[PDB]
Amino acid sequence: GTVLEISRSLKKRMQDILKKDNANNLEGRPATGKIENVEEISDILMSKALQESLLDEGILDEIKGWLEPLPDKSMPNIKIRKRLLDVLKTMKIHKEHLVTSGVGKIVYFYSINPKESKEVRASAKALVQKWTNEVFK
Amino acid sequence: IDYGDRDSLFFEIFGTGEEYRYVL
Repeated sequence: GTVLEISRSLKKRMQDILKKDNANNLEGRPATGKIENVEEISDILMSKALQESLLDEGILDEIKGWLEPLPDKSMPNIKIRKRLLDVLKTMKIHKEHLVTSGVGKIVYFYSINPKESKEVRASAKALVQKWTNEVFK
Repeated sequence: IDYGDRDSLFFEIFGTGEEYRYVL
């Protein structure tokens, strides 16, 4: 029904933007899709009514992708890093969501990355500490 | 608590910090 159609549409939108930015990074063309769309998409990802459908449809995979390094090893613009970590903090994420998505692995990297801003590192650390609770029930 | 088993679940989730080391 409608809530699944909405969530699947948003998932595809995030996938398409990621693929295009990654292709453009390899090609040497501007890779501005994430930055141009992050505010809008992040607002939708915050919807409490959409949340469970989004998690059920594997949206953590696309969030992880958007936080991951570009093909040339560079990181996404810090505005993306900050806003997506803010999104993740708001979601009721449980063990099964984390195991299937692996989003913990990129957030873990943010928490230890020496190049990262102190603020983003601290945000990631807090998110790792929150999700560590899912290990202990 | 069996901490060995908790650690194994911790690794399923967070891996071992190696995943993106290539970046540095």
